[PDB]
Amino acid sequence: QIHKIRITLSSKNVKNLEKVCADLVRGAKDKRLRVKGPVRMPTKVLNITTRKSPCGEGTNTWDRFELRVHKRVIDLFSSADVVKQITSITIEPGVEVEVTIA
Amino acid sequence: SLVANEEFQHILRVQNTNVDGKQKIMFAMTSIKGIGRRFANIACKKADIDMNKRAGELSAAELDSLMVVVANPRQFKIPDWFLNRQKDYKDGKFSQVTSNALDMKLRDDLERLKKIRNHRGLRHYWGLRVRGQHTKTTGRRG
Amino acid sequence: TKHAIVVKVMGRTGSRGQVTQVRVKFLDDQNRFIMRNVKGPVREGDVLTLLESEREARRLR
Amino acid sequence: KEKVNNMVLFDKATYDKLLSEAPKYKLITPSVLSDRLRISGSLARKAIRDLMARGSIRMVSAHASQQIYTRATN
Amino acid sequence: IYNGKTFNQIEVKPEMISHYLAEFSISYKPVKHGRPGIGATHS
Amino acid sequence: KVHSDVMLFNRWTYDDVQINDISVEDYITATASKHPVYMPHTAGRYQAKRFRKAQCPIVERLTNSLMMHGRNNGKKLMAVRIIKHAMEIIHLLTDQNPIQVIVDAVINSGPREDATRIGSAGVVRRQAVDISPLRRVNQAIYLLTTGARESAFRNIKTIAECLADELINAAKGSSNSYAIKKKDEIERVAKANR
Amino acid sequence: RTVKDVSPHEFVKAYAAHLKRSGKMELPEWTDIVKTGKLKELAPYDPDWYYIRAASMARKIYLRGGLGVGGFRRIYGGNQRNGSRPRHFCKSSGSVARNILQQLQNMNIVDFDPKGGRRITSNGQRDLDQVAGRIA
Amino acid sequence: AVESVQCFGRKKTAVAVTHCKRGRGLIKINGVPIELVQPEILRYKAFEPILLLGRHRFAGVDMRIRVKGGGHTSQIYAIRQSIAKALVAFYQKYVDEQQKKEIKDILVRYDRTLLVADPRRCEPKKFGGRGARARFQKSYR
Amino acid sequence: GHSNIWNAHPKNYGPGSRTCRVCGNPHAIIRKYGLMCCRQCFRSNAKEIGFIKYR
RNA sequence: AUUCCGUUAACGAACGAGACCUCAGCCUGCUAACUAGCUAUGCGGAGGUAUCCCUUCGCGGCCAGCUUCUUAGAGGGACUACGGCCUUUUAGGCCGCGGAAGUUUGAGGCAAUAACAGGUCUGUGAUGCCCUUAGAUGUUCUGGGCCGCACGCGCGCUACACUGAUGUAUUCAACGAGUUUAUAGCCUUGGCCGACAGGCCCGGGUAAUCUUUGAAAUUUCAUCGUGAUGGGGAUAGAUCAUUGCAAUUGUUGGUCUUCAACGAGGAAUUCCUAGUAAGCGCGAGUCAUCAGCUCGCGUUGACUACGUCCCUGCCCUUUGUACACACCG
Ligand SMILES: [K+]
Ligand SMILES: [K+]
Ligand SMILES: [K+]
Ligand SMILES: [K+]
Ligand SMILES: [K+]
Ligand SMILES: [K+]
Ligand SMILES: [K+]
Ligand SMILES: [K+]
Ligand SMILES: [Mg+2]
Ligand SMILES: [Mg+2]
Ligand SMILES: [Mg+2]
Ligand SMILES: [Mg+2]
Ligand SMILES: [Mg+2]
Ligand SMILES: [Mg+2]
Ligand SMILES: [Mg+2]
Ligand SMILES: [Mg+2]
Ligand SMILES: [Mg+2]
Ligand SMILES: [Mg+2]
Ligand SMILES: [Zn+2]
Repeated sequence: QIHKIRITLSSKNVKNLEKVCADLVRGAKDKRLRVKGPVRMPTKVLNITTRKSPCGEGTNTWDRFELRVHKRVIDLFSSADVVKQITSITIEPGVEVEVTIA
Repeated sequence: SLVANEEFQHILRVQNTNVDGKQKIMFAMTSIKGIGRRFANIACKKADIDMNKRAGELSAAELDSLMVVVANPRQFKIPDWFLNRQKDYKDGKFSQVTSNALDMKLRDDLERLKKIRNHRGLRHYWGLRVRGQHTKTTGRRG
Repeated sequence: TKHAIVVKVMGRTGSRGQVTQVRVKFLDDQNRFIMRNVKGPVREGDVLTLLESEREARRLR
Repeated sequence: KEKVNNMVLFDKATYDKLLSEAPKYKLITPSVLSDRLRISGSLARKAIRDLMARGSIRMVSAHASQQIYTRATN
Repeated sequence: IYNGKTFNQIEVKPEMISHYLAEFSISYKPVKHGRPGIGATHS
Repeated sequence: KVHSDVMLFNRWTYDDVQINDISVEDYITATASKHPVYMPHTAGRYQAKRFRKAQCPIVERLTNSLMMHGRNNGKKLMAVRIIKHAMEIIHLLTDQNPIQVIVDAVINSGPREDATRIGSAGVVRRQAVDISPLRRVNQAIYLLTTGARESAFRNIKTIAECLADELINAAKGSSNSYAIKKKDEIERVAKANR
Repeated sequence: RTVKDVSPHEFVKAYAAHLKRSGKMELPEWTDIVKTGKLKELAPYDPDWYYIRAASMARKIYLRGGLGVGGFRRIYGGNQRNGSRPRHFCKSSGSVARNILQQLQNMNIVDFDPKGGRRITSNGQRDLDQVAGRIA
Repeated sequence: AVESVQCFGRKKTAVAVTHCKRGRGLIKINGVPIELVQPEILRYKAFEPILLLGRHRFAGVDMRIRVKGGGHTSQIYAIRQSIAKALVAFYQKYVDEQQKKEIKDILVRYDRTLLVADPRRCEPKKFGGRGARARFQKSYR
Repeated sequence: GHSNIWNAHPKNYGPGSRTCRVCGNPHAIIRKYGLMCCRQCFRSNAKEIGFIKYR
């Protein structure tokens, strides 16, 4: 009744993401479970560069817009019920949780 | 072999075209209209002419072999796609036209286009670009 | 053709500051000092080959 | 100006001149041979190879864009 | 053949096979140049 | 004497090489005591401060100058190969130390006096002025490299041979060197416009 | 002494000579008519270009055992001149690579990799190592 | 217990890692002897840490070098920097600090880049020009 | 108009097959990441969307 | 730096500057990595004396160890700290050891008061007024045009060649982007067919999991040999593929053939001070198909200066004015 539960965390806020990761890690540790991670993937930087002017006049000035996506991976060696109970903890907005097996 | 033989010939004639004897054979055969570097390379390869020799070192017999190779590409297994006259308009055959034959073919195509009042023929007659290039700024000579 | 060693740099000279006015003491005669205009970077302790030492440098501006 | 009339093949006189004086040149390169004997670069390279085969000259250092040859004996 | 303004009249000949009908109905009038106007030079 | 195990290209020695010009001795780095290098490629930062480039090896400066004109910009491996071949040719032709030949060529090429533009408002007036040793070395390198390039352009003679001949003819005041002729012309103009 | 301990150029020449001497290669009839890629302007100068390319490809498979026809096209591609337009990377002919791979497989120098591509066989490793040793 | 160290040299985006352990004194990059490193012209830069110290000091250590990133010159510079740092660390951790200091001093007296990475990096380009500083050609009429 | 004629021209691709989801204009559409917004509208709504200016 | 030290009928303040935030540069220190790696081991292939030993490759160990290499969070680190000189015992400046870093460490983002009849009504279901509103200035369909060529101008791409062209061999990046699964749509690996262009069949990837095992310049060996030449690739003919409902006024892409000016450019004039200029290529935006453009990325990598107000302008003070639409008065 032991499985490698894969938890994927995605957010735009590094502080909230790290806090959620720490809460999950401490919850898993309190149950004497084996925790691997968090594994921090390379940050995804969505970039858009658009001209500031709404027309074609003036010096061509450009606005560099970036949207950063941070992803974390946590692996737990425990059962579906216990991982579900752990993940039931409150999660702040902006953090997406995905729980799967392998 | 480095010493020029008494039979070295400086200037040669091939289809009424002057061929430089000092140039290598591959790049000397290109002086004939309708023959480029690729086709000269293939003609030499098919005629078994050594490529390290000059246009003056070789023999009139080797020149005749080169010319027959040029005139009958199919006989020597030269593919159709390698020829400059593929799927002729009238005869429908594949051949490598060279020298004055190339000019005759070009004139025939231009006159055929002009006769039917084709747009490309009219552009050729007027002396303007025929491949859609802009003419407002470039191609200014008269 | 003599050799002279720069003792101090008076400073930039010319409409655009192209040259540098310096004081140079002759190596052969250590008691003779002359004013020179130098083109290119120069600092104290440099040695210049004066093709002629008769002229006195004056501010170009 | 006047175009250089370099010869792509050796004549007897020029070949003898090469065999005579070329072994006594301090520096031997295709450009030097072309300038002195009035020969093309290809013929100069062939002559250098012939001299090296004969053993009359030695290779100081060889490169694709530069070949340096000198007299075998002083 | 419509050229955008008028139906140019043609008769089909054996030599025009495999061609587009557009090739025989010119959509523009060939340019004949008049004297340059004001602002053509001194730019 | 100072002995250094470092060999330029593992073939040339910095021993027995001495700069024979007190004026430009401090701005030439071609001695066994002044940080000899195995190759004229070191990728150092010499533009950080004034006079810092004087510490760069003279062979390195020649190599850097050889990369002029857009088509050759940044081709330092090719420049180093050209320098190596030119130095080998110099040794073959002259039987001396090629580093010494280069140093003598630079010394004899460096102009000593120039004419500087004076005044303004569309007036053509010049006054004679001296040249600092560092600018003299820079001008020597530039003139030698420019002469080599001009000789090599549109000629069967290779750039290495042109550079070697220029260096040989500059090490001695033969007047056949482009750099020597240019230095003489500059000095003549300065004398005229004193 | 192995391939990694010898200069790639000398090993390529030696292995091309060995392949030509073997006589197991079946050169296609078009080897003397085609360029090595659409980016090229002329056919290869050396008549033994097929054997040289086969040797180079065999060395590449010996070094890495997961290469394919597209990988070899990329490996042997390069800049393509576009006249008055700037140059861009271009792939090389794929038919030549496919035929060379098939011939090498026939000679048993390489075999299909389970994960895709081609892999060097034990016989191929042995032959390449002996050629590298004999280079001296 | 295995006797080894791992030291990395850097140049632009090139990263080289030298694994230096007890051995008979062989030096290989990606399984290839260092004598065959390309380009041939930069072999002097590759061997400089070896020419300065002598092969005798390397006679007792086997070095395996793995390189990634950068270009032909940057990889070689990283190779030499990693070699120098790996030798210094190995002498520090298995050899007398006196000899370690001696080798470090001889290396630094020749070139400081043999042990200190160059911090130069490509400057980001700014809009309004092709390069970081170069701007588009300006026309007034 | 007639069903077979009115709006019968295919609009499977090209600028005429796409419009700004905010203003409906067919010009300067940003299709990256599926925004489907014209450049002006995107510059107006970038802060709400979540695009921040760091450099 | 209206930044400070001070002088002082001024004292206290508020914006701008700085601080700030993002990226890069150092950490063998912390945390954690089977979507990243290293080390040694076990097995197997090859080579060398062929058992044992050495070299190099391929595969497994979620109970082999580890985080140097990769990723990303928290932190540390530089403060001119220290030494010598100059400066008012000040504010500060130059040089120097050490240090990853001593120009504000480098590059950016943000950015005051007051203004322009500068641009935009053709971004907006933003908008007043005016015009039109059914034979429409609304909307849609067909076709054409926006590209039309005696001519002038701006930003650019390709060159004039041997520091080179061509043909082999050789091998080093980074920023990024990718699907409706329908037989299948986006990035495409592998196999087969074909000279190429392209086609067919198994499949992977909604992604540090797959494309990605992921460039050129460059390096090396040969041919060419000063000849508008194997430089240059404009123009043009024939013909074959792909996208698209439609390719003609060539959409684009291949093969052969034709082989123009151009031999370094007048007066004038642009950008640029270090990983910068320049060369080289790559990703994205536009995109059914088209990049010589723009926005970014890395690769090789310089010369010169580190000074001035001569030109062009900017800031402050003094001074003159018959200017205030402000000297284009
Ligand atoms: K025109
Ligand atoms: K030349
Ligand atoms: K309105
Ligand atoms: K719009
Ligand atoms: K001024
Ligand atoms: K001011
Ligand atoms: K007055
Ligand atoms: K007043
Ligand atoms: Mg011809
Ligand atoms: Mg680490
Ligand atoms: Mg207005
Ligand atoms: Mg238009
Ligand atoms: Mg512009
Ligand atoms: Mg790579
Ligand atoms: Mg030509
Ligand atoms: Mg060409
Ligand atoms: Mg200007
Ligand atoms: Mg545009
Ligand atoms: Zn919009």
